[PDB]
Formats: sequence, structure tokens, C-alpha cells
Amino acid sequence: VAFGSEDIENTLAKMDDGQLDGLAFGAIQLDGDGNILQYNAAESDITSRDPKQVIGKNFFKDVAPCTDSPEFYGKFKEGVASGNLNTMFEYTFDYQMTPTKVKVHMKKALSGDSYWVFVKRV
Ligand SMILES: *C(=O)/C=C/c1ccc(O)cc1
Repeated sequence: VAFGSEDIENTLAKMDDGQLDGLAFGAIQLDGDGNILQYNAAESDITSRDPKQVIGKNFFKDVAPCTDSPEFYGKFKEGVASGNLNTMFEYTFDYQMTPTKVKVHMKKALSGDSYWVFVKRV
């Protein structure tokens, strides 16, 4: 239930949008190409994005352009390709929002066809 948990993908594997909105950290589920599958309440609180509005949109191309870099998007693609996405790093979100320092945790989902992007303020 906590950010950075070693088995976080197991816990969240069953959750629907409802339980996902209950997390203390931002949670985004993306497919291989980075299209948004799920986007919870906590993430919305940090970025101002309307969940219903971003579902279906491409995270790296349209929603979060500042993440289009080797340091974020680069690693997402490496993980999709290797099949073992799992990395944590510091990042700053600043597109159409006050510059906000966060800690990010990307981790492949158990379904093997989706990927998680977790975020919390620092
Ligand atoms: C940089 O522009 C990041 C923007 C952003 C990150 C995460 C989100 O959920 C929404 C926008």
C-alpha cells in the first residue's frame, strides 16, 4: 500500500479505478506505447489533469512532454523492451502546472502488457 513497495504491482494488479483513487501516491497505468489506461485521483491532485480527460491520450507525446527525455521516457522504453521495468528517480513536472519536484517509480505490471508510473511529491 506504500510508495516504493517491493511487491506494489501485485497489490495493485486487482484494483479498479475506484480502489486506485484510494492510493496515497499518484498512479498511472500505461500500455507499451505510453497511452494512458488508468490515472488516479492522487496524480490528478499533483498535476491538475482531469482523469477522464487524459485516459486514452499519449503520456509522453501530449500529456507530459517534460517527461519526453532519456531520463524518463528513455527508461520506460528500455523497460518495455527488456520486460523488466523497475526504476526510481527524481524528476520535475512543470508543463501547465507549477514546477513540482517528485520521485518517480516505474514498474511493469503483472499482466505483462501494461506498465505503472508511480509518483509522489518530495
Ligand atoms: C512535464 O511536463 C510533466 C507533466 C505531467 C506529468 C505527470 C502527469 O500525470 C501529468 C503531466
